[PDB]
Amino acid sequence: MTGVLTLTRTSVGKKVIMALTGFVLVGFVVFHMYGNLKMYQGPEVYNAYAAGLRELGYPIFGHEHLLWIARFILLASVFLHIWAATSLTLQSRRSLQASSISTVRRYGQHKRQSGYADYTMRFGGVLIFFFIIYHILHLTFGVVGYEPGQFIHPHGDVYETYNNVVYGFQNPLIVGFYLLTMVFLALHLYHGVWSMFQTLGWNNRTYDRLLRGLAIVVAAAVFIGNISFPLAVYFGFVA
Amino acid sequence: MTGVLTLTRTSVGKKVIMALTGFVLVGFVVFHMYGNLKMYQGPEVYNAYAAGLRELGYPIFGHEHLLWIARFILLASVFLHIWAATSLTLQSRRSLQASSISTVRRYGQHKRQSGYADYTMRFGGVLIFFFIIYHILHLTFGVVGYEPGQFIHPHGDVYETYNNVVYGFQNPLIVGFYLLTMVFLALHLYHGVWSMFQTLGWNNRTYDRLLRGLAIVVAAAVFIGNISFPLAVYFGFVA
Amino acid sequence: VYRLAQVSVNIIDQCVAQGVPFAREYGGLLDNRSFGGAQVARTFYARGQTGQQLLLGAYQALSRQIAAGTVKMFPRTEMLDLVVVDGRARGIITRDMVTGKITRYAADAVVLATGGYGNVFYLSTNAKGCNATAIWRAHRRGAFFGNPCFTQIHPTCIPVSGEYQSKLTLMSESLRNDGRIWVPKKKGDTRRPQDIPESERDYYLEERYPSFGNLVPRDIASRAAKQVCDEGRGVGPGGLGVYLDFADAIKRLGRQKIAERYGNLFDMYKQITGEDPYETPMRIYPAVHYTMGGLWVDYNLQSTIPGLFVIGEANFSDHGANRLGASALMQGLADGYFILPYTIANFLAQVKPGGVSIDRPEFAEAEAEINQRIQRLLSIRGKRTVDSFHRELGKLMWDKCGMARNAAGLREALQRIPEIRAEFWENVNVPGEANDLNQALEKAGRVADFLELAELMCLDALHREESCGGHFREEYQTPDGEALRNDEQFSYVAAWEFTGDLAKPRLHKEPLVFEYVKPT
Amino acid sequence: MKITLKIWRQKNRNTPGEFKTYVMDNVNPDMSFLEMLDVLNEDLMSRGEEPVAFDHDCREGICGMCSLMINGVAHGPKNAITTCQLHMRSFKDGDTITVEPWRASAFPILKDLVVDRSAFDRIIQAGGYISVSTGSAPDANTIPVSKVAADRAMDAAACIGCGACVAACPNGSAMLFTAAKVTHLALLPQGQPERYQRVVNMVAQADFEGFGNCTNIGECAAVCPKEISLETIAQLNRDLVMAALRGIEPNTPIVPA
Amino acid sequence: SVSTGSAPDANTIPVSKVAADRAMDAAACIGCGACVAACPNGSAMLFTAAKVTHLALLPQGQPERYQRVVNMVAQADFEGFGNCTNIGECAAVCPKEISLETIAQLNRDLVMAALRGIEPNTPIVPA
Ligand SMILES: Cc1cc2nc3c(=O)[nH]c(=O)nc-3n(C[C@H](O)[C@H](O)[C@H](O)COP(=O)(O)OP(=O)(O)OC[C@H]3O[C@@H](n4cnc5c(N)ncnc54)[C@H](O)[C@@H]3O)c2cc1C
Ligand code: HEM
Ligand code: HEM
Ligand code: HEM
Ligand code: HEM
Ligand SMILES: CCCCCCCCCCCCO[C@@H]1O[C@H](CO)[C@@H](O[C@H]2O[C@H](CO)[C@@H](O)[C@H](O)[C@H]2O)[C@H](O)[C@H]1O
Ligand code: SF4
Ligand code: SF4
Ligand code: F3S
Ligand code: F3S
Ligand code: FES
Repeated sequence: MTGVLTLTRTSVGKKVIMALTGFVLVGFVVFHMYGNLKMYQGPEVYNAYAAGLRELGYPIFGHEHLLWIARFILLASVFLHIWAATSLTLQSRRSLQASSISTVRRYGQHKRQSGYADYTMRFGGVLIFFFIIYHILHLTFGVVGYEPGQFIHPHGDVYETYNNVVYGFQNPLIVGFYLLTMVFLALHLYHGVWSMFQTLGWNNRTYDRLLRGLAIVVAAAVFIGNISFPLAVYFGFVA
Repeated sequence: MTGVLTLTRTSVGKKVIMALTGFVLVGFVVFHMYGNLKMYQGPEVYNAYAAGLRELGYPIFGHEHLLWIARFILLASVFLHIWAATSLTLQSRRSLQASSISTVRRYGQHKRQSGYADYTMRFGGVLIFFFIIYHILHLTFGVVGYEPGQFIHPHGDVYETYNNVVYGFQNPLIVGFYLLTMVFLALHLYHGVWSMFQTLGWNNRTYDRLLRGLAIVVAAAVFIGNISFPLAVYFGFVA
Repeated sequence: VYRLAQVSVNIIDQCVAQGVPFAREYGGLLDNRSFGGAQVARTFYARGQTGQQLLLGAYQALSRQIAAGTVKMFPRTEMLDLVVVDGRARGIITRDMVTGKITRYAADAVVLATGGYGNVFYLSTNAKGCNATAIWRAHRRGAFFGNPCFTQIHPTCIPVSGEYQSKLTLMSESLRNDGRIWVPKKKGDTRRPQDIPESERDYYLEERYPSFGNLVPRDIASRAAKQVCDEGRGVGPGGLGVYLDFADAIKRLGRQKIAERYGNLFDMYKQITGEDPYETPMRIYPAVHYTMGGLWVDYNLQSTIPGLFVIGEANFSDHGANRLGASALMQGLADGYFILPYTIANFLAQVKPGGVSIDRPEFAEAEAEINQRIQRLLSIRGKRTVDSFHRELGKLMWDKCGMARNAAGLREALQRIPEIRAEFWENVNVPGEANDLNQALEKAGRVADFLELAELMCLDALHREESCGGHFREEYQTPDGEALRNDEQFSYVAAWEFTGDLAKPRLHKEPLVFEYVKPT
Repeated sequence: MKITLKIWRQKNRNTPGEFKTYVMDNVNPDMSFLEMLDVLNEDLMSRGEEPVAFDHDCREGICGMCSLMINGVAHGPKNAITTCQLHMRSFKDGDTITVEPWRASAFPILKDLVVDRSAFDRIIQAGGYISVSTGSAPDANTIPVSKVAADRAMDAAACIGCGACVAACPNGSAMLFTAAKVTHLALLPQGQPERYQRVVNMVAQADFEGFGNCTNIGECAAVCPKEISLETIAQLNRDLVMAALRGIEPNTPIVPA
Repeated sequence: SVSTGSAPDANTIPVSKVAADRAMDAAACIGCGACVAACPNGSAMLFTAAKVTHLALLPQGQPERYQRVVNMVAQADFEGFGNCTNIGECAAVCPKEISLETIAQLNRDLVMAALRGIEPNTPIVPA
């Protein structure tokens, strides 16, 4: 009747929406890690990349046009992801609340043969939401975790993202929080890359191991790339 | 049960692999001819194009990243082409040795009524392999067919490919070898452009003549451009 | 029989159309196989679970009807009595086994599909919950029992592992094709079965009945196995069972083909027994599988009591004295689909709807009787358990009224039965309360019904002075060992009428006349 | 073989339950777990205590009546078997064995180890069938079915409805059962005309019955007695996506009587 | 793979006239082997393609087409025949004028059979 909106009605439709959003978010995360890998080249290359992010197709497209479209798409995707994850978690909690030996335990001696994704995915998602809020409030705006007169706002057409990065990862608490979030995000990707393919139905006997290996390698690469930066900045390798 | 790897077991799968690889290689050859057509505009335009080939996505992507990806794809495709072509040629040769009247010929006489692709494709392929192994070593590296102090390696972000081209096609033997290779490649394309479409199964009553005409025009354009380059370089039209 | 054979084709078509995954050939059409001795390949099968697929299709149809609201389903409840009003079966009295509530239901017609009564013996291939309460109550109310002594056995079954198990897994009959049934010559041997030399093995069924070719009928082989096990030459942990060796078959044939033909059976045996059949010999012991007897019905599938229809395994139906393989499911589906609707529509059209509610005195009397019986059973609180009485009754029935029946043994069993019934009614112990999930009460009721029914079935076995089908009498056998019929005197169906005395049931004879297939 | 057991005991649906410890000295290694429980119940009856109640009909792993969580893994430590098929030769002398029923909101507890599984019946009633009538069937060999499709449908259809997938899944979801039924009915031509509706209805019924969502953990297929693989879930997901593309609206839920 | 006596009614499955005509065109192969001798590679591609096209254009051949072609193709590779260069002598020499499109059809089927993970069976060893 309504059409696509029918996915809102059932749990499997919510999972499909979550899988599409996870596709988009995984693509964005991989692209962001690849872009942030350029900070090893030097301040000039990193600043040029940051400036050119705002000038995609400058002769054709206007200033900060594609970037704003990407920002809006990411915001909508993350909002849908949060809503679907909260709804499914509440549904599962209600499904397990009635028959449990205790308010904190369901079975007396349950042993899971498979993974513990139910815990890792949820806790990593909550931590990722909090870290995304802190990161947006920390590096893009520069109004937290910064000594006064250290964060340089983008003036005109020049950018000082290299200086902001080098002055950001100085507090040990900040780098520890970043490392913990990166570990949780690594686990989240390691599960979700295969989970989204399974949810959409693009899985068979032949491609299961291939998809699992792709998830493993993507998660490992993302984790290594994301944890290289804070340690390098804190230890003075990048200055 | 492996999946796509089943294509390696049968001859038809090898032909399909060859068709895909030939599609990629034909695209690359057409793009390369179109790019090399710029040398008529002058040394500045040719040098700018050569420099910009490396800086494909410089504002976003890294230096030589896309070029290296294309190089790897081309190398893998050409290796698969060589392997499959050699295997198919050996298998077809083994199918005639048992009953041929002589080691040189099958029948006393045999009036072919449809074409001579069996000789043309194989001989042109081996000549193209030798020409590629010489070309990469001649123009990209400049360590053969060059007087000392003539080839200028790319130093920094400046390229002298126009000078290397104008100093390369000077030996009459080199230009004759290039012309013979281009003739053989013209025949190779004239057959293979339609052959790959037939192999992949995209053919019927309606599209056969259109595919033949497309193959004819593609081969003619490639041949014309790739023989106009070295002849004009040698005759002094481009200096 | 002709009606069943005629409607079998529609049975198969309806089963196929419902989505039953029957075995298919490579071209897309159905596949058929022979049923281990039949001269034609007329059997449609799933891989190993044809009955499961057929029941799943029927249950899917029933669920579709339930969703439409036409059919109301009551799981976890059992019928305890039948209410007859003005000579017509007009209701039932049931007990909800979860809460213990007693409910009265009234309807224009009552249909019984409660299955066979093969669980009267303690050891059988039937399910744990199979019983004969409903059919016995119907017979007590006035229904006639047709040939209760006709029971079918199965040759290959897993023997028991002690005095605690009452379920015997049904092996396929595809085994024993190599013969090789043997028992060690020494009564007690501690050596491994494969360590016994071939010359030291008392290979019975080979030196005895040699003309058949070690492929004797299941009746003779099962009787010989029971005789060997009763003599004290058993091989199982409890002294019950016989050895079926496959070493000679493995050596003669190729292991790959034997595996491809017996893999599921070998895996299930290794899961249950714990021994690989490839190396160690199998242990088998025949057990009772089917009951051809049941309530007598006419051409309209209607019992003696008007308004009461008996279908499925609960009636005598048309299986005679021996049920052919892959026929019980066909008969049940025929009765359910293409037979019962017509007769029930005719009967309902001959009468008018309604007129009877659950406030009638008959319903109250039946409910009071059920409540008093339950209270008495719960208040006996003796010493012996229900399982002990059931095991004693089953052992007595299997020893006397089993595969080999003689006048002296049947008379001894008939004398013994009332003492066992009195001991059960005086010294049984069931715990719990009536209004709870008490399985012991249900088991006690089923045991009481079995005790009542065993006397009648033994009386019927004694009355029939001939050997035919499953019912075998030692005094009327051919010298070869087969069964000898007496068509001049016993060519009829014996229906037993409950006269109120469990030892004096009236006998009615329904003559059988054959016009197309002559006896031979 | 001396065995100590910790059995969950509950008087009724609303009465709270607790674990009870029973030690038995002589246990035959070759006898099954259910026979061991029967022996324990007989001993309790002889002593005078209330026997332990559990579900058991076939003792062959076909009916699906058995439902027991042993040592935290459904249907005992061994896989691809049911509770009735588990024997005592798979355990060790002196081991402690924990017995308890399924735990789910949709599976109310009625006794010590007996649970209600009518939610599966209600799920089946919500379109999980083929709406054909009696007597209207065409000839059996009318519609050809490929052997591969028939084999896959038979593999998916061999579900005993034990409910172990619900009790093993950390979310307590019935995704494996619904996926198996949908895959069985959608791989045959006879189920083609109404598959896209059917799955949606079934899925909605699950969401109405109180089952959780699916996180693709995979614990369900690890303890499934009949080895229903995870491709059924992928098939169900594909069918649901295709139905949503077609604008299929779920019907009203099946309200229990 | 249809056994004798299990056939349904003739008019049960309708077949379009165009499909029937194409199947008849592909099926009219006398098995002379002229395509093998005329082909410079000495390949039996036209014969296999004609058989596959004839058996794949009818509904009765649908349930087992994707396996069938692979098996047939494998058997050809096992028998010693060459590969197909798409030259075209087979059609120009074939007595019954079987078009080259059958080969394309075969190719398509094989590609599809490659996508679904179909593996060829054991080759047919001559007695
Ligand atoms: C291991 C085994 C293998 C078999 N193989 C074959 C074979 O290959 N071919 C063949 O033809 N036959 C075979 N049979 C026999 C066949 O299964 C039965 O004979 C037949 O299915 C019985 O039909 P039914 O309708 O009575 O079903 P049943 O299941 O026997 O009917 C019993 C039903 O009635 C209910 N019920 C019973 N008592 C009560 C009560 N008091 N109150 C309420 N409900 C009650 C039960 O809950 C159940 O739903 C086999 C049997 C077994 C045990
Ligand atoms: C761990 C290493 C990371 C580094 C070094 C890093 C670095 C940066 C920097 C410097 C900015 C500000 C750019 C600017 O102001 O011009 C930024 C913005 C951003 N980062 Fe990150 N980031 C990291 C991880 C992540 C991750 C894991 C995510 C995704 C969850 C993410 C999402 C974003 C977003 C959404 C923005 C805002 C983009 C915009 O406003 O255009 N970052 N990042
Ligand atoms: C860095 C950004 C994120 C990415 C790339 C990401 C990616 C994914 C992917 C690919 C999946 C698998 C979806 C599927 O099974 O089909 C997933 C599942 C999930 N994500 Fe995220 N996620 C991100 C952030 C979050 C956030 C912010 C939350 C919530 C706070 C969250 C909570 C979850 C939950 C709960 C699930 C699983 C729910 C279920 O399976 O039922 N994630 N994620
Ligand atoms: C300039 C690069 C090349 C291009 C663009 C190219 C393109 C093609 C194409 C499109 C085909 C038709 C494939 C089909 O029938 O499906 C083909 C066939 C063939 N090529 Fe190449 N090719 C190239 C280089 C080579 C090389 C280096 C060799 C071997 C030394 C070679 C040997 C062959 C052979 C033997 C065939 C025919 C195989 C058969 O028909 O069974 N080619 N080529
Ligand atoms: C016929 C006239 C041709 C001319 C004048 C020509 C000229 C050149 C030049 C100047 C380069 C160096 C590009 C650079 O350094 O950025 C080059 C590279 C190359 N040419 Fe050619 N070429 C010709 C034909 C061909 C043909 C027919 C092929 C393949 C069939 C080919 C394959 C290549 C490849 C693979 C490279 C390496 C590109 C790279 O490393 O990025 N060329 N050619
Ligand atoms: C990388 C560029 C340089 C390439 C260098 C090597 C070129 C030559 C490679 C070896 C040539 C022979 O290649 C080999 O051919 C045989 C048969 O001919 C193929 O063999 C396979 O296909 C044939 C027919 O298609 C089947 O009959 C056979 O059973 C199967 O194994 C092998 O899969 C391939 O490895
Ligand atoms: S899917 Fe497996 S675990 Fe779930 S009910 Fe069916 S048989 Fe049991
Ligand atoms: S030439 Fe034509 S008719 Fe002869 S075998 Fe080949 S395909 Fe058949
Ligand atoms: S455990 Fe749950 S996540 Fe899926 S595989 Fe089973 S329904
Ligand atoms: S001409 Fe020869 S190469 Fe193949 S397509 Fe025909 S048999
Ligand atoms: S008794 Fe049937 S599965 Fe256990």
